[PDB]
This record gives sequence, structure tokens and C-alpha cells, in this order.
Amino acid sequence: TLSAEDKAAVERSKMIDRNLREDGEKAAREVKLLLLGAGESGKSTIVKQMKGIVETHFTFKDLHFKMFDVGGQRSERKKWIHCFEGVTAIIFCVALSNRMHESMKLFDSICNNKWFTDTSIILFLNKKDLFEEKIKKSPLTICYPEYAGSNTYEEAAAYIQCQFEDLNKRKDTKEIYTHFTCATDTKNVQFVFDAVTDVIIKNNLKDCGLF
Amino acid sequence: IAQARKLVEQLKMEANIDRIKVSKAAADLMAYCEAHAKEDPLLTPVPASENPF
Amino acid sequence: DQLRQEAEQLKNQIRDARKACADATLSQITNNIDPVGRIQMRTRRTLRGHLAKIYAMHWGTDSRLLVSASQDGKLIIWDSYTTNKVHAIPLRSSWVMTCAYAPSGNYVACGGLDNICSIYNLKTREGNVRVSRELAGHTGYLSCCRFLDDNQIVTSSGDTTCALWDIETGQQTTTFTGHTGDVMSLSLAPDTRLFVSGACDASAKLWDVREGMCRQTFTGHESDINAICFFPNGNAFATGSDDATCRLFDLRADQELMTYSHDNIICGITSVSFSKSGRLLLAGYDDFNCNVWDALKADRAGVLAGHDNRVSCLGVTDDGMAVATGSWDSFLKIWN
Amino acid sequence: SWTSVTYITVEILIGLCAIVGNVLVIWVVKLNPSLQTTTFYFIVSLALADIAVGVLVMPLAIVISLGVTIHFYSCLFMTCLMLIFTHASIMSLLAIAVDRYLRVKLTVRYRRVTTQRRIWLALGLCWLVSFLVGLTPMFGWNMKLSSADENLTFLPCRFRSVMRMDYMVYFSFFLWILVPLVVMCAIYFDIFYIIRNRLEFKTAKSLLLVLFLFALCWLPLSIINCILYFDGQVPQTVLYLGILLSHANSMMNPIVYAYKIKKFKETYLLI
Amino acid sequence: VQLVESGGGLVQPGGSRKLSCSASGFAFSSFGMHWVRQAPEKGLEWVAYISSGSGTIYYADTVKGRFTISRDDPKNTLFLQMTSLRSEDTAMYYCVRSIYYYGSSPFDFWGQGTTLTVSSSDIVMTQATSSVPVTPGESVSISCRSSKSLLHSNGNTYLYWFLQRPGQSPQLLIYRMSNLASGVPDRFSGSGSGTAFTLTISRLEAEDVGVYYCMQHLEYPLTFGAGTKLEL
Ligand SMILES: CNc1ncnc2c1ncn2[C@@H]1O[C@H](CO)[C@@H](O)[C@H]1O
Repeated sequence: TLSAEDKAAVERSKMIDRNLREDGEKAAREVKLLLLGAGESGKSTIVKQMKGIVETHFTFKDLHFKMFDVGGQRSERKKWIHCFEGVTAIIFCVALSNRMHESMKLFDSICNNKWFTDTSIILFLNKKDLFEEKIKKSPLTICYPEYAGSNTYEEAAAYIQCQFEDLNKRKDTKEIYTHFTCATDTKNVQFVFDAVTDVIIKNNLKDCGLF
Repeated sequence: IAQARKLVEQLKMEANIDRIKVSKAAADLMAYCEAHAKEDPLLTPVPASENPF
Repeated sequence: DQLRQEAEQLKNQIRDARKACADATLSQITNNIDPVGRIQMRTRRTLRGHLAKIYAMHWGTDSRLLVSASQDGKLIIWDSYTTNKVHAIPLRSSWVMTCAYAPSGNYVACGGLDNICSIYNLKTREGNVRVSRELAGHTGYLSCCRFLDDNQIVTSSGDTTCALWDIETGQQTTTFTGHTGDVMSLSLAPDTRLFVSGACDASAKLWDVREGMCRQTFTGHESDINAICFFPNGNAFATGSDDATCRLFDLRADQELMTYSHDNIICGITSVSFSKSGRLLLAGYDDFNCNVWDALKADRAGVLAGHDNRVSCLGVTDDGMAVATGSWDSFLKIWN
Repeated sequence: SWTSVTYITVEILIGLCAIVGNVLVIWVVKLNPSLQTTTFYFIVSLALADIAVGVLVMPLAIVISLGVTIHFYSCLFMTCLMLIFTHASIMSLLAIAVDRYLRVKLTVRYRRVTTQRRIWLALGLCWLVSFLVGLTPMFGWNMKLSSADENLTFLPCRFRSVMRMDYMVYFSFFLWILVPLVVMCAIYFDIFYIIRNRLEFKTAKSLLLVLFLFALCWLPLSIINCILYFDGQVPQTVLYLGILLSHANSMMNPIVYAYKIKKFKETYLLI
Repeated sequence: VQLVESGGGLVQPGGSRKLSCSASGFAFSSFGMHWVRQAPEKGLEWVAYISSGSGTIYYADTVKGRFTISRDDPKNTLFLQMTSLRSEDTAMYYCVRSIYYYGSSPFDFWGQGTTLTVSSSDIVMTQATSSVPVTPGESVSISCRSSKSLLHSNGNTYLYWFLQRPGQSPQLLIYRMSNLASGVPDRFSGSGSGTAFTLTISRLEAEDVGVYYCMQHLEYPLTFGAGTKLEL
């Protein structure tokens, strides 16, 4: 039993439902990428290189990416990292040039963190034009006594990469994709595209139980 | 020297308060939640006829 | 030392006097009072249409209209009586963490990680809903916001502060400071003359809206506070925390009155709300359920485990007829 | 006879197991809203197919065996009921396979091509083709088309007395049992090849289990019929065995499809 | 808010025309547009209705099977195509907006109308009078009666109250019962119970002269009253 007005109200509700569903679909074809890391870690460099909260929407190879930079939040209280679940990946930028210990503790924090248990992380050492000149000052023992390798770029860089990878104590579920190629080359986005493609394919398979 | 002076002034402001004993506070909440109980649907649900949901 | 010594001796002696003059806890005076029984509540309506996590929700003053914000960048105004979507406002920023419904019913406020409190006008002559104003000036994320009137709103922020604004001018009339951590929730007093706010510094405090002075501060807590609400008489307030405990304080005794914790509860409280009588404290946890606590006995008077995700937001109508609960599972549920 | 008692006993036990398993799958899917997406749509379609293959086809097979005098058409109806239900289960298996293939090979474009509307449209097309294949015999191909006694109206119901062997072999088996098995085989093999190249023996184990059970249970009776249609003889015991194997795939599907998704396992263990 | 009608004129019997309502200044796309008519000094008569989304189209018994109502949301334009026009289709036609949700006013704004000249069950509501002398400052009480009880199970008594001033289109005074519209002076009030309904005006002013109309929305077709005139 509906009055002359309740039937029009139901019609309005149904029209709103249709609009909500058709916009949620549009919102589900979008790859959400969190951007994290310390200051002067290239975060500003990457956002320009990339094709309050600052959202950069860019399209690459038909994939629409919303990259959220949250470096603006000057409160380091992670009371909003839970808001970034479901993000396809976390792009973590660090600079070789004891700041490194700071970056290590941040990487351990973001990786170990439970909101991001399965979220594969895209570690970056974008720049490569100042990462070699300052290794001739001294080996990786300015604040890292444990290293015993050749004080050259490839040896030390590989050692650092491996030590940051070691902070992954949950590979069973997530993966780390590391990048070193110079930031000047515009391959920072292409590597992000490949990694998100891999993460999505594996998410699909891990969903039907095939994985 | 004023940086901590303002903090201690804030503490002093927090100090000079008309403190009402906790047991007095509990009784007030008890009385308020007792006097508004007969008209609390979620606590004493309305018959289905009047219930808008 | 004199300033450090003065601060230490002050705090110590005020707290010692407060403890000494403390008479009894909340439970000690209500032991003779009978309990409420089991609050068995059924899901009368289920609001479908949100396609992401629901972060904030606020009842309208008519006890029939609702406003809820989702992570999908959508603010839906619902007719709870028929689950008939009244309005769908596309928010400018999809990262929205708070909602408010104007007491008059003409405006709705929202905002989040964008550090802005947007105010939308509902009763326009054009038949749509438009952005009336945007309040800016906070540096940290937007935790909570509540209308004082049709032209005066109060806000809390990760800026470790709060702000009283004048919506017409768009400038923050007053700035309230004193917190050392992110302020996560504020509640407006029934008379709209004070407010209480809890921060990530594991402390709450009562701030006067008129003088902009820090009236009182409350402590005795381990972790941050994510939710705060007044008793319906504005003579007390309850806080929820990641500690996995809820604490009821009085603004006159200046001391914590009661603790709301259970051993099996291991995770924090996302939202807190009171019954129209203030007899049931409803708390949303990360355990995908919502617990009803006897506000005077501290016992669990029931549960609302109809959601398969954490109960992000709670809300009770002004007439106390129903309870809205919103979770990360993208559904609001009305319970009665 | 002992064989009849055993056949009835095994059939009833297998059907009861299938019904319990599929009902548990449906209870688990509905309880958790998290399990309500495309893959779970195909899985629940298979679950309904199996509940039908266990609730009607089991009593119907027992009744066809007892051979009571029950009219030509009532018997033909029971046979066409058993066809529409079994073919539906096989079609649900084929659907799960095609979905997996699309996920791997469409890559990201998959969610943009697979929407709820097309999913309900494909599940519906599957059930419609199952009903068409099963009820076809009542419209021309039946033993009455060859009987010179158009006056045989009441007769003892025997499966070989109503359903022509040439339909169950050329149409039922070679088109709706063998073709699904071959296409599922090719799909899973290509999926494993791609996933290996990109990344893994866990996947290979699961895909093989699936293909093995389905072939292990649907090829037995099919070959029995094929032999009976080329005027070959088969012991009655073997016929009982083929029928039991088919109706056992009906109950086995829940354990080798829904229990391999971690989400489903967690939910089932919680319950 | 602006609703401007067009397409009127003189038409011989047996012809067809299309009244257009070129709306402006509001969200016509989400608005349920009605078509009303007023015959020369005889009163308002509902013509048709189309809801938001074109999901519900209603016609009056007079125009049922003859005349049609079409929406164009992207162009914000209502339409009324009239096929066969008898001598009784001579009237000034109004375009009206109407939005339906809890608490809304479904006849807030009327258009200015357009004239059409032609050569030569349903609830009935009666207005007790048609002319009442009065002077400024003296309170007035209009009234009208209805056949059924407009009070529905919702608790809403779907009786409306419009005022048509000399030489201008009707204006909405009330939309359920005493619920004053937006922009109307607070002096106007409404009341009633079931069948007998009254509109009270305290401190009458010079702009309050005209014809008062009471319509019902409980069931279709919508039926207006004769129109109670106020003299001065
Ligand atoms: C000689 N052939 C047969 N004898 C008995 N039941 C048979 C059969 N061929 C098929 N069936 C039944 O028909 C269905 C389709 O193969 C199965 O569920 C079996 O129960």
C-alpha cells in the first residue's frame, strides 16, 4: 500500500542506487598507489617524474592511477595509514646520498605493518648521478661497521639493496620490487606499471584459490 | 623562560577548579539515566505498531 | 629548579588531593541497581549503496534522516524510515573521515585528509545540494567536526589543535591548543557552550568555546583516543581507545569515573555513542562487532555483530528510536 | 539381489553426502559477504546444480532401477529430469574453468569486461542449455519413436526402455560430457604454463586434481553406455558402478573447488 | 528558478500542437514536471504528470489516450504534445515543478503559463463560496470540502493551497497542512481535518487579493477546486 508520493520517492531512491553503482564501477578500475618515504628521498622528484594530501591522477597504458602523496601530513602518527588499505602498492622512495637507519626503520614499519600485510611494495633508489661520487669519500662504514665488501658503487649498492630486502620477514604473502635505474631516465613509471600488473594478476589468481 | 611559564600557568588554571567528588558525579549520572529511562526505546522498545522501523 | 619544580609539585599535589577527596567509583554507588538484561537488537533496515568503507555518520535532528560518508568519496543522505536515498553528494576529496548534520537541517559538513571542512547547503532553490563554504587553516588531517549553529562550527584536527569557525566569514574565530598528539574526536555539549576532545597523546580535555581557554584536562590512559562523546546532560563523557578500553570521565570531579574493558577484547574502539537515556554506551571495535555496555555496571549488555568488518561509526537518534552503525563492509545498519 | 541392495545403498549414501556438502558451501558463501564476487557466483551455481543432482537424481535413479509399471511418459520424465540436472553440474564446472582462464589472460582489463550483468547472463545461459539438452528426448527421440506398439502405455520403467542409446552416446556424452572435459583440460594447461613463466607445483596439483576427479567419475558410465550402444555387453555390477561414480562427482566437487580458496577455508573452519 | 512556457495560440478543432516549457535557473532534470490548465474564468484543471526519470507518466481522464507528456533532462525542457483539440481544450496551461521526498514541497514553483484558444471515482472538492468582500486588516477564512479523507496512513493530509493573484500565475501558500512554503509571509496558515479544510489569513494586505485554490494529491487524477475569490 503506497501513497501517490511514496511511489515517486521509491523511484528517486532507485535512480540514486543506479547512479551509485555506476560510479562505484568507475572507481574500481582505478589503481590506488600510496607514496611513502622520508623527506628529500625523491618524493618531490618522483611526483614530477611520475606521468594536505596531494593526489596525482595519471593515466599510463590505459591504467588510471591515483598516486596519493601524504608527506604533507606533518603529524607522524599513522592514524590514517589504515585508510590506505586496498591500495595496489606502496611506492617507497629512499636516497643513498645515520639517515639510512631512519629509512630502514621506516621500511620495516611500512612492510611489517598489518594494514599492509599483503600489499607488495615498490622500493626505489631513483637517482644515480650522485649515488657513486660520494662513495669515494669512504666505504659503507660511515655508520654501518658490519659491511666488509669492496667500496665500489655496485658492491655497496647491492649490499644496501639486499639489507633493505632482508627487512621483509613476510615474503610468504607480499613481495618487494626494487629499483635503481637513474631517475633522469623516464622508466620510473614503466617499472611501476609492470609491478602493479604483476600484483593485480596475482591478486586475481590468489582469489580463485588457483594460487 | 616563558615557554614553560605558560605551561605552568595552564597547570595552575587546571588546578583552581570547583572539584565535585566523584561519588557525587556518579549519583548525578544515575539520576539522569533513571529519569529518562521510560522514554528510551533502545532500552525499553516501543510496540511494533508505533515503531517507525 | 623553579619552573620544573613548580610544575611537578603542582601536578603532584593537585592529583593527590583529587585522589584523596575521591569517594567511590561509579560501580560502588550503583551496586544495588538492577541490570538492564540482554539488549537483543535486530537489524530493521540495512542501507545499501555505499561501495567502500564507511567512516563517519551523523543522525539528523528529526531522528529520521541520516548522513554517512564513505571512502568512495560519497556523502549519502538517507531516509532511514524507508531506506529511501534522499541525497547523494559527491565529495571533492575521497578521503573523508568525519560527518556532521546541521541541527537546523539545512547544511551538512564533511572533510578529512584534505585539511578542509566543507559545508554543503541542502535547502537550495535550485533543487540540488551545493558547497556552501570550505573552512581551511588546519594543518593536520580533519578528525571531527560538529555544527554549533547554522553559521558556527567547531573542528578537531591532526594539527594537534581544534578550531571554532564563523561559516559566514570563513575565518577561524578561535584556536584551541594544548594537545601534544593528533586530536581524533570532539563532542559538542547539549547547550553548545563547551566541548571535550581526546588526542593521540593519550589524554582528553574540556575546552570552553567562548574564552578559547583550556578549561580542564583528563588523563589516566595508555594509548590514543579515537572516539569521544558527552553524556546526554553534558556532565560527563566517554572515550574509546586503541587500548581496547572505554573510559567514562566527569568534568566536575576531574577524575576518571569508570572503565569499560573485558579480557577477551583485544583491539581498539573506533566509535562511541550513548543511549537517549545515557543508560547504554555503544562502542564500535576492530573485532567487526559493536558492544553495548551498561554505562553504570560496565558489563556488556549485548552485541551488534551483523557486520563482517570493524564498526567504524556509531550513532543514536535524538529520540532514541534506533541506532545506526557503519562499518568497513560498506553497509550501514539500523538496529532497534 | 545383493547387487541391487548395494546399488541402492551406495547411491543413497552418495546423494546424501552431495546434498550435505553443497548445502554447506551455500551456507558458507552467504554467511560471509566477502565471498560474493564473480568466482563465488560460478561456485554457487555449481553448488545448486549438485544439490539438484543429489536430491532428485538419486531417488529417480533408484526408481528407474526398481522398474515399476509406471507409464511410458512418467518414466521418460524421470529420465529427462536426471539429464537436465547432471548436465547442469557439468556446465557449472565448465564455467568455473572459463572464468579462471579469463582472469589470467585478460590481465587488468578483466574487471572492466566482467560485470555482474554478464555473469548472471552466462550462468543463466548455462542452465538454459542444460534444461534444453535434458528435455529434448520428450519431443521426438525416445524409444516410443521406434516402438511398433504405440499401445504400450503402462510399462515397467527401465532406462533402456525409454531413452534411446543413440541419444545418450552421440548427444549427451560426446557433446556435453566429453567437450567440457577437453576444453577444461586445455584451459588449465595454458593457465599453468603462463603462471609458471611469470612466477608453483601447488597450482599444478590443484588443476590436476580437478581434471582427474571429473574424468574419473564421468567417463566410466559414458563408456559403459557407448559399449551398450555398439551392441556390447556389460555386467549389471558395472552399470551400478558407473552410475555411482557419476553421482559421486556430484559430492566431490565441493571439496576440490570451494575448499581450495583460502577465504572459503577460513570461513568453513570458523563455522 | 524560472519556468517559461511557449507554443500557445489559436488552433482549429482537429489540429495538434506541442506546448513547450523552457525551464531555467534550477535542476529541471531531477524535477517531476506537471501540466495544469485553467479555462477562462472557470478554474484550474490538472492535465498530466511525469516523474523524475520518466518512470511514471500519468494523464487526466480528459487527456487519457489523447495528448502526451515528454521529458528532456539534458536540455532541461518539459513537453506536452496535444493531438486532438476539442472546444473544451481552450485554456491557459501551466508548467509546474514537483519534487517528492520526505519533507519536500511538491508544488513550490509555478510557471507563467501559455494561452491556447480553440474555435467552437475521482475525488470531488467543493469551495463553499466564490466571492467574499473584505477590507485590509480584517482576517479572512477560506474553506473547502473534499469527498474522501485526504489523511493517508502516513499521517499526511495531502491537501494543498495555492493563491492566484490578478493577472499572474498561481503561487503555492501551503503544501500539506499549515506547512508554509518558502518565501510566503507567516500570516497565511492552513488547517482542517479529513474533509473540511480552512485557510486563515491574519492582517490581510493589498497583495492578498485573488482566487484561492485547494487541490488534493492523495490519488490521481489531481482535482482542483472552483476557486474562492476575495474582493476589496
Ligand atoms: C545403460 N545406461 C544406463 N543405465 C542406467 N542409468 C543410466 C544409464 N546411462 C545413464 N544413466 C543415468 O543417466 C544419467 C545421465 O548419464 C546418470 O545420472 C545415470 O543415472
